[PDB]
Amino acid sequence: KELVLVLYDYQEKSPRELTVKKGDILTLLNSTNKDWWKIEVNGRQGFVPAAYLKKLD
Repeated sequence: KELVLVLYDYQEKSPRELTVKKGDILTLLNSTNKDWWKIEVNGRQGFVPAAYLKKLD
């Protein structure tokens, strides 16, 4: 799976969003929307704004 780094803490604001912490490593599920990426971590799947994320590497 493609690894993604979380740059900054993100707090979920809607039911399909994931709360993530700076430094977390997530798996990328879908990046076809440039603004909101679907990611997976700890058996959960959801969305985080792409501005908080960087593909490794």
